[PDB]
Amino acid sequence: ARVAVLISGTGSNLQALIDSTREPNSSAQIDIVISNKAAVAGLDKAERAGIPTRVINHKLYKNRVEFDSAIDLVLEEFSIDIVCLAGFMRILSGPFVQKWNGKMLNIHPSLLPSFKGSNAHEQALETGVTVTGCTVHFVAEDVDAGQIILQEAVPVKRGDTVATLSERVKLAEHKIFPAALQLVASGTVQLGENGKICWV
Ligand SMILES: Nc1nc2sc(CCCCc3ccc(C(=O)N[C@@H](CCC(=O)O)C(=O)O)o3)cc2c(=O)[nH]1
Ligand SMILES: NCC(=O)N[C@@H]1O[C@H](COP(=O)([O-])[O-])[C@@H](O)[C@H]1O
Ligand code: NA
Repeated sequence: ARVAVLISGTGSNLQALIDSTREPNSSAQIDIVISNKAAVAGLDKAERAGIPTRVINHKLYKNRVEFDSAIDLVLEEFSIDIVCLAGFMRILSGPFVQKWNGKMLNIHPSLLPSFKGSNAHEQALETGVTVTGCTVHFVAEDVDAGQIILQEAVPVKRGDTVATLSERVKLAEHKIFPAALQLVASGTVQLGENGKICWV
């Protein structure tokens, strides 16, 4: 399976995905890395890995459709099979999500369905949970509500901040994102006919 990784910043999940997909038994290959923001560190990690990069500045498009369309163009250029959202912080338009239904994965730093949205760690700390975690799911049109592929629980420790909680959660993210990509790339897991996870 040919994989595009979309990023908005540091790219630690990108790097974990790079590492896993270079294992001999990997069913995924990362053929293109796309950032909506230049100068972000994830672009350096891709270039150190020999992976082509493209920056598509969402700020230069009238609307989301033209912007997504620009992304879709690059995906087609690289004959992409699978899209990984790895710290990509833009919401994608309906038609783009539909076109890639069952082919696009996102990592979210909570145990969905808890703490959807952009500040999961803040929400988890304000709520006072002692267990949080992270989720890889298929991207559906309903944000952070697509079908769940893998999750891993992570303890919240007393005194945790966004800084320390997200550091601990990311170690789990770097485990289940590569595992989830391999499940999809190998065809072991698909978005089933009925839209629920299908294990083959
Ligand atoms: N339809 C659909 N699209 C998508 S994209 C994705 C990948 C992860 C979603 C991240 C997210 C959560 C909330 C926001 C948000 O408010 N972002 C602002 C800009 C934020 C900034 O600048 O940092 C915007 O979108 O302008 O971002 C998952 C997903 C999905 O599950 N469904
Ligand atoms: N709503 C999506 C969201 O909160 N994404 C989160 O952004 C970080 C990106 O880190 P990275 O750039 O080092 O992979 C990750 O922690 C991921 O869970
Ligand atoms: Na999708």
